[PDB]
Amino acid sequence: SHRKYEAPRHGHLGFLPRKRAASIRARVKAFPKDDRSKPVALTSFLGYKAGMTTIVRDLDRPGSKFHKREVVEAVTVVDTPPVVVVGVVGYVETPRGLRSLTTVWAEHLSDEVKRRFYKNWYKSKKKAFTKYSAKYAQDGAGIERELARIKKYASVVRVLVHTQIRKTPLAQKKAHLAEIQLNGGSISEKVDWAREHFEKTVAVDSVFEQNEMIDAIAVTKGHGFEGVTHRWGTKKLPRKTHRGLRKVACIGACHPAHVMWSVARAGQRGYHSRTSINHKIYRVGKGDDEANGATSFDRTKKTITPMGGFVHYGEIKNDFIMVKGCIPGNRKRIVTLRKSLYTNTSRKALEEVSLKWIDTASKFGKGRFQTPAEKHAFMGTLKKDL
Amino acid sequence: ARYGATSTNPAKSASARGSYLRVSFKNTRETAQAINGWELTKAQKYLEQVLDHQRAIPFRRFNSSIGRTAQGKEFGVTKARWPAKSVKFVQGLLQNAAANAEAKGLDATKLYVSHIQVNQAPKQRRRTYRAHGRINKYESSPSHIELVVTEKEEA
RNA sequence: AUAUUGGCGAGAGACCGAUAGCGAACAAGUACAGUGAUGGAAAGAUGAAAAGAACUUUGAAAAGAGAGUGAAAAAGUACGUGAAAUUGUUGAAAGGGAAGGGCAUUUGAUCAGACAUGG
RNA sequence: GUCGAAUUUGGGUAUAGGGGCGAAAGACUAAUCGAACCAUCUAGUAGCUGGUUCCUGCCGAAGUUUCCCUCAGGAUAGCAG
RNA sequence: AGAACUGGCGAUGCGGGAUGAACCGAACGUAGAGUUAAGGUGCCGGAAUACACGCUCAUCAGACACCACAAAAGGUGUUAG
RNA sequence: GCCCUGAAAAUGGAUGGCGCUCAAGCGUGUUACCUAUACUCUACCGUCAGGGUUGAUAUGAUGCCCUGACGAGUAGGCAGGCGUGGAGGUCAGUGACGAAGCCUAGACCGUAAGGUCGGGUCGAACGGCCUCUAGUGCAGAUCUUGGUGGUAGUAGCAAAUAUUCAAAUGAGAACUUUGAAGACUGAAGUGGGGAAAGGUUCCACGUCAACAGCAGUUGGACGUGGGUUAGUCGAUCCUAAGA
RNA sequence: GUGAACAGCCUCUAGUUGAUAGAAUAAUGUAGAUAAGGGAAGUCGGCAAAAUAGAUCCGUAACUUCGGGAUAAGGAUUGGC
RNA sequence: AGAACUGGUACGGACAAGGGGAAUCUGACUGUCUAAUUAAAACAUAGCAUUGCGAUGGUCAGAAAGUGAUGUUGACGCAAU
RNA sequence: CUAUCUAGCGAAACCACAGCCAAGGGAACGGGCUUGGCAGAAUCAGCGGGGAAAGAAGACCCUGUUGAGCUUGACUCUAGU
RNA sequence: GCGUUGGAUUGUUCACCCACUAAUAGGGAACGUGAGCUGGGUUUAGACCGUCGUGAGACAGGUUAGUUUUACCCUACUGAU
RNA sequence: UUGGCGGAAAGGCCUUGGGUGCUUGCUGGCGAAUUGCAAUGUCAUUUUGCGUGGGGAUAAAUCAUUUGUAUACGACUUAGA
Ligand SMILES: [Mg+2]
Ligand SMILES: [Mg+2]
Ligand SMILES: [Mg+2]
Ligand SMILES: [Mg+2]
Ligand SMILES: [Mg+2]
Ligand SMILES: [Mg+2]
Ligand SMILES: [Mg+2]
Ligand SMILES: [Mg+2]
Ligand SMILES: [Mg+2]
Ligand SMILES: [Mg+2]
Ligand SMILES: [Mg+2]
Ligand SMILES: [Mg+2]
Ligand SMILES: [Mg+2]
Ligand SMILES: [Mg+2]
Ligand SMILES: [Mg+2]
Ligand SMILES: [Mg+2]
Ligand SMILES: [Mg+2]
Ligand SMILES: [Mg+2]
Ligand SMILES: [Mg+2]
Ligand SMILES: [Mg+2]
Ligand SMILES: [Mg+2]
Ligand SMILES: [Mg+2]
Ligand SMILES: [Mg+2]
Ligand SMILES: [Mg+2]
Ligand SMILES: [Mg+2]
Ligand SMILES: [Mg+2]
Ligand SMILES: [Mg+2]
Ligand SMILES: [Mg+2]
Ligand SMILES: [Mg+2]
Ligand SMILES: [Mg+2]
Ligand SMILES: [Mg+2]
Ligand SMILES: [Mg+2]
Ligand SMILES: [Mg+2]
Ligand SMILES: [Mg+2]
Ligand SMILES: [Mg+2]
Ligand SMILES: [Mg+2]
Ligand SMILES: [Mg+2]
Ligand SMILES: [Mg+2]
Ligand SMILES: [Mg+2]
Ligand SMILES: [Mg+2]
Ligand SMILES: [Mg+2]
Ligand SMILES: [Mg+2]
Ligand SMILES: [Mg+2]
Ligand SMILES: [Mg+2]
Ligand SMILES: [Mg+2]
Ligand SMILES: [Mg+2]
Ligand SMILES: [Mg+2]
Ligand SMILES: [Mg+2]
Ligand SMILES: [Mg+2]
Ligand SMILES: [Mg+2]
Ligand SMILES: [Mg+2]
Ligand SMILES: [Mg+2]
Ligand SMILES: [Mg+2]
Ligand SMILES: [Mg+2]
Ligand SMILES: [Mg+2]
Ligand SMILES: [Mg+2]
Ligand SMILES: [Mg+2]
Ligand SMILES: [Mg+2]
Ligand SMILES: [Mg+2]
Ligand SMILES: [Mg+2]
Ligand SMILES: [Mg+2]
Ligand SMILES: [Mg+2]
Ligand SMILES: [Mg+2]
Ligand SMILES: [Mg+2]
Ligand SMILES: [Mg+2]
Ligand SMILES: [Mg+2]
Ligand SMILES: [Mg+2]
Ligand SMILES: [Mg+2]
Ligand SMILES: [Mg+2]
Ligand SMILES: [Mg+2]
Ligand SMILES: [Mg+2]
Ligand SMILES: [Mg+2]
Ligand SMILES: [Mg+2]
Ligand SMILES: [Mg+2]
Ligand SMILES: [Mg+2]
Ligand SMILES: [Mg+2]
Ligand SMILES: [Mg+2]
Ligand SMILES: [Mg+2]
Ligand SMILES: [Mg+2]
Ligand SMILES: [Mg+2]
Ligand SMILES: [Mg+2]
Ligand SMILES: [Mg+2]
Ligand SMILES: [Mg+2]
Ligand SMILES: [Mg+2]
Ligand SMILES: [Mg+2]
Ligand SMILES: [Mg+2]
Ligand SMILES: [Mg+2]
Ligand SMILES: [Mg+2]
Ligand SMILES: [Mg+2]
Ligand SMILES: [Mg+2]
Ligand SMILES: [Mg+2]
Ligand SMILES: [Mg+2]
Ligand SMILES: [Mg+2]
Ligand SMILES: [Mg+2]
Ligand SMILES: [Mg+2]
Ligand SMILES: [Mg+2]
Ligand SMILES: [Mg+2]
Ligand SMILES: [Mg+2]
Ligand SMILES: [Mg+2]
Ligand SMILES: [Mg+2]
Ligand SMILES: [Mg+2]
Ligand SMILES: [Mg+2]
Ligand SMILES: [Mg+2]
Ligand SMILES: [Mg+2]
Ligand SMILES: [Mg+2]
Ligand SMILES: [Mg+2]
Ligand SMILES: [Mg+2]
Ligand SMILES: [Mg+2]
Ligand SMILES: [Mg+2]
Ligand SMILES: [Mg+2]
Ligand SMILES: [Mg+2]
Ligand SMILES: [Mg+2]
Ligand SMILES: [Mg+2]
Ligand SMILES: [Mg+2]
Ligand SMILES: [Mg+2]
Ligand SMILES: [Mg+2]
Ligand SMILES: [Mg+2]
Ligand SMILES: [Mg+2]
Ligand SMILES: [Mg+2]
Ligand SMILES: [Mg+2]
Repeated sequence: SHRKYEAPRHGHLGFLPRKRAASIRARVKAFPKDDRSKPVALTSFLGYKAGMTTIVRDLDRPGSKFHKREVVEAVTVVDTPPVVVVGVVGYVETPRGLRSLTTVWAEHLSDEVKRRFYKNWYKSKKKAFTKYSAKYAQDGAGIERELARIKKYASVVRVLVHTQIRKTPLAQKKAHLAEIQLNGGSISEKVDWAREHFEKTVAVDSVFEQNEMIDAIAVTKGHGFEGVTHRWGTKKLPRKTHRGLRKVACIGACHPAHVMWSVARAGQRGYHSRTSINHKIYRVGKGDDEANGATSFDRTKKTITPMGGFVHYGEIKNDFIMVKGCIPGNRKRIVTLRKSLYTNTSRKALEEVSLKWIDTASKFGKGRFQTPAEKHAFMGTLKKDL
Repeated sequence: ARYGATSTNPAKSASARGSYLRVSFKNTRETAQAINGWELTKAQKYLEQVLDHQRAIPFRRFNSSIGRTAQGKEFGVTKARWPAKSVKFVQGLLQNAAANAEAKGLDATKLYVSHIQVNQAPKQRRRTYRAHGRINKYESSPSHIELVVTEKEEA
């Protein structure tokens, strides 16, 4: 008989069901609308999130109390070593949807990839793509034939790529394999780009540049079975309530004589797929760079890796994407990073940014110093040393 | 003498019993079917592994609310367990059989368990004291086990 | 001459047949309950006869498996027969949120009624 | 709450069911109390509730009349065999 | 809620009203063949997507007694008068 | 007239549903077609009625035979029958060469209550027909006694700080013994005795089927034995409320 | 031993180490704790919780049956050597 | 009791251990009761008042009695409110 | 410490038959009926919508020519006096 | 489509006042929601007052104190093989 | 066998060159019964097991152990020649 006071519902009904995701690698369910007049290039990228840290920069926002003013900002660094094209897929429009027509694989797939196709690699004969490699024995033919087919019938073209997980700190030897949409020109021009890159490598400075807003697809950290209070933000019952209070008092009226699909119930929290959008690119890391962590203002020779190493992750030997704020998923997990599905003119999205300093202290504790150098200079010579 | 229905050649076979045994009828029932039709050593070797929590027993009837195990897969099942007292009993009867087949002069290497069946024995009755000065039965459900091993036949 | 659900001694029954008949066919006013007056059960049947399974064998044993006794172990001091509910095994079949039922037929299983005519 | 007194308490003794005991709650009087417990009178009475055990064949209703401390019941006439 | 006459339900299945005590049709031994009632005949569904003259177009049409409702008042919609 | 406005309610829905627009809608008319346990003809069962007929003539005279009509049913009435314990009579009835009883998607008879038979199982008695007699038929009564399920290998076996190593014994050891460690009770005790009450629980040996809601080689258990010594400790004597 | 102390805590003599056990640490629980800023806005109601607390010295209101109120309130102090 | 020295200004260091204050209603107080839903403002109480009775008596017990309670009493008493 | 998983041990309540809904009608709030939606083995932890969930033949109310506790110038009596 | 609030007094729904606010709309879902809570009110037994009554007792009068059981089943729902 | 085309599920379509059987375009030589006057008659295509002769290819998943980006148990994610 009408709730006494109004309140909004708890939770969003469009992130249902609140179950555990299938893959740990979240799917890209959409790729940007292809402009087939720009050069061919990947539209997303594979990487492993490493951790977070702090930035400083002036602001460029005319009309803000903080315009031409320093702001500090949290950023997350995802470990993004170049990716390797090992194949191509041909999709055809049908009255039942897109369809994979054929797939053409590269001649030599590394163990990193080969591994993926196995559950007990160590005791397997590693026969993976051995008879497919024979297709290349001929002048071309069987491979040339299927490559000709995609050129004739496919309506969209995706490359297969995979992480070089070995370049990273992770114990996982098995590499992550993903399809990515080619958005350069002609369908012909596409598979060509793809064949030309077989077994070869692609870096992230060829997809994403600075000041770019990107989206970030990923599987959320898991927390197992959760009560309705923390899972839904449901209110906490009075203290006097018999039979506990991290429940909700009314699972439903009498009619419908059925617990309804929309009232909040205990169960899984976490490990959900989220596509998170409009994350702006603050720095694109060069792996070879000894000055990853430095600035045109702070010129000291340091890399992105914090002192002590990224906690629970390790060190950043490689190219990396620095994104503003945060990203779904936790450290070590794979993250597809994807170009925007639209052309944002947020002003907040057109702002060119230039960092002034990058916090490089330890995260494993209340870090005081940025470089081992600086610790020394400040504390002086210790009982060890010399 | 007088087992259940048997479709075996009594001369290529030896049998074994055990009656009024204090072991969960349901529980042991379940382990009985677990070897029902097995080659004697396969069964023995596997029953032994069950004690080791290396393999399990599929619980297929008497099984509501049993926990799930990874070791059920083998038999296409999610609820399995490891009823030690049931294996331990069943074993000793698998032992008798084998001892008797030999005594009968049968080829150990041909032996397989052609019949195995547990019935309910007469209940054993203990008392439990319930709240508000009440009383309730606390009962043991004994079993009757019986089995038979047989030379497999050669074409 | 009359009375007699008590005592003794007897002759009977269109009575009952072990949830019946007295509460008790039995170590029954017993076992057990209650401070106490009181309350008060369950419980009969191996076989003609123990001939109650010598002996061998697996077992720590209880027992099992042979053997043996017996007219019978489809009688093993759990014991005549041994129903039902309920249960294991074997065999047959069916099963997209009950099952079961009615008329009809397919299909499978099963079962019949027929018999006497010259060689 | 109270804790050196209208104190707590063992045993012995006394009070017995329309009776006791009650610094009074109809409290307590053997898990029983606005009348204990036990047997008998007792198969207490019930216009009220529940059940009421085999087949088939034929016929087949009334809820209306009169009277009743009559109104969830009877008598009475009708309907029925 | 309460009377009058009659027919029903109750006590009674069958066919129709999707459904349903009470409407409509029709009351019943076991059956075959025919014909019908009330009601139906695009498909569910047995039976003319039959014949004939009009009417109606609804950004809320309408579609069958009991029956599962609609009224005053209005319309330069359209029809006949 | 039809159509439009007037026309607002709570799960998502109802010309029965689908769907239908010169209708598959509304008004009217013409034919054909579908179909009830009803109507028409016929077989069969029964009930009721009318008639014929043991005249000497084999087997029912409450019978045989011919003819017509009818058949719903609660509560209730009557009738004809089925089944059970025991009784009189009779088949000189069945039976250890197998009575009765039980089991059997085997057979036959009856509209039915039921009857009959095969196979199996069993082991000492039992039928039919005329009559007699009743402690004479179950689905129910929160019926009685007993037996059994689903629930379910489920609820549970979470108060009292806490266990560990090794040896020994044993078929067998988380749980028994000895050793070591770690700890508790902390003298308002988890210490040492008693009163009520119990009654052998004490002690030794043997010992594990049941019992100790895991276990057991351990026990306050099971079997077998042993044990309680007074002039001085009590009773006993005394008197108390009372009896 | 600490201490006002037969309190609490720790120990000696004596006695137990007996209350099914193993593996994990989801939810929700039962029992124990803690929370930035605000400080009863929660609620029938400060329910629950929190805060105070020994001792020495100073200090101490209305009223009063002159006995009390009163540890009123409010303060300072406290180890070791 | 006093003084000096000393420390991350701590020191009844665990344990132990009153929150306070201003009012209204209400029973004076300590005490009592609904064992197992009520601990209260209810019952009690000291205090106050009233009533009966000089023993051949008052109140009470018993079926009855050569019976019994108060009474080992006697109004500064016993009994009843 | 639980719940949870494992060895051992192992109950109880309750049960016409059962277990997905929407509308309809219906004893006027169906799991079953009618018309639709639909509909795929076997399952584990949670849950408190629904099984008008279960738990004592409704304690309220009314009826019964059914009680009992209690009161009184109701009726009829009685120990006593 | 989306929001519709913080509080003082009251058991309250209601009422009313303060205050904020874009606005502080009205209603349903067994007068939604007690094996979800709470238990303040009402409405068992204790108790005080007022009115009524000779009284036991009564009050649609005021007041105070008064035990809130079970899910492990099926379905639903949430998660999980 | 020569060319081509078909990707909506193309798994099919057209086209070139001979080879081979049939040819009812036409003209001849034979056959059929008795399956007795209908019953009873052309065998289609699914799977699945076995048999031969030829061509061919010569792995993995689970249990267990391990990681902790995961977790109540299953499951998830790693790792091990
Ligand atoms: Mg409400
Ligand atoms: Mg609202
Ligand atoms: Mg969603
Ligand atoms: Mg939570
Ligand atoms: Mg949050
Ligand atoms: Mg509570
Ligand atoms: Mg809840
Ligand atoms: Mg809540
Ligand atoms: Mg981030
Ligand atoms: Mg940190
Ligand atoms: Mg047996
Ligand atoms: Mg089951
Ligand atoms: Mg379950
Ligand atoms: Mg459970
Ligand atoms: Mg108990
Ligand atoms: Mg008790
Ligand atoms: Mg008897
Ligand atoms: Mg008896
Ligand atoms: Mg006998
Ligand atoms: Mg017997
Ligand atoms: Mg025999
Ligand atoms: Mg016998
Ligand atoms: Mg014997
Ligand atoms: Mg027997
Ligand atoms: Mg009395
Ligand atoms: Mg009272
Ligand atoms: Mg009692
Ligand atoms: Mg009592
Ligand atoms: Mg009687
Ligand atoms: Mg008639
Ligand atoms: Mg009349
Ligand atoms: Mg009169
Ligand atoms: Mg009645
Ligand atoms: Mg009618
Ligand atoms: Mg009636
Ligand atoms: Mg009718
Ligand atoms: Mg209708
Ligand atoms: Mg339809
Ligand atoms: Mg048709
Ligand atoms: Mg048409
Ligand atoms: Mg009309
Ligand atoms: Mg008009
Ligand atoms: Mg409305
Ligand atoms: Mg609706
Ligand atoms: Mg009309
Ligand atoms: Mg028409
Ligand atoms: Mg017409
Ligand atoms: Mg007919
Ligand atoms: Mg009739
Ligand atoms: Mg008879
Ligand atoms: Mg008879
Ligand atoms: Mg008799
Ligand atoms: Mg005769
Ligand atoms: Mg016989
Ligand atoms: Mg005999
Ligand atoms: Mg007779
Ligand atoms: Mg009898
Ligand atoms: Mg009788
Ligand atoms: Mg019965
Ligand atoms: Mg019954
Ligand atoms: Mg009946
Ligand atoms: Mg068990
Ligand atoms: Mg459990
Ligand atoms: Mg418990
Ligand atoms: Mg232990
Ligand atoms: Mg200690
Ligand atoms: Mg002490
Ligand atoms: Mg001993
Ligand atoms: Mg035990
Ligand atoms: Mg034992
Ligand atoms: Mg002796
Ligand atoms: Mg002396
Ligand atoms: Mg002392
Ligand atoms: Mg302690
Ligand atoms: Mg001791
Ligand atoms: Mg315990
Ligand atoms: Mg705080
Ligand atoms: Mg403050
Ligand atoms: Mg409030
Ligand atoms: Mg409030
Ligand atoms: Mg407030
Ligand atoms: Mg408090
Ligand atoms: Mg604090
Ligand atoms: Mg000092
Ligand atoms: Mg007081
Ligand atoms: Mg005092
Ligand atoms: Mg009380
Ligand atoms: Mg008190
Ligand atoms: Mg278990
Ligand atoms: Mg409908
Ligand atoms: Mg209906
Ligand atoms: Mg209705
Ligand atoms: Mg309704
Ligand atoms: Mg429904
Ligand atoms: Mg129902
Ligand atoms: Mg029907
Ligand atoms: Mg499962
Ligand atoms: Mg849950
Ligand atoms: Mg519920
Ligand atoms: Mg229930
Ligand atoms: Mg009643
Ligand atoms: Mg009357
Ligand atoms: Mg009266
Ligand atoms: Mg009374
Ligand atoms: Mg008077
Ligand atoms: Mg407000
Ligand atoms: Mg506001
Ligand atoms: Mg309403
Ligand atoms: Mg309500
Ligand atoms: Mg509820
Ligand atoms: Mg409740
Ligand atoms: Mg209350
Ligand atoms: Mg009251
Ligand atoms: Mg109150
Ligand atoms: Mg209170
Ligand atoms: Mg629950
Ligand atoms: Mg589910
Ligand atoms: Mg197709
Ligand atoms: Mg023919
Ligand atoms: Mg983790």
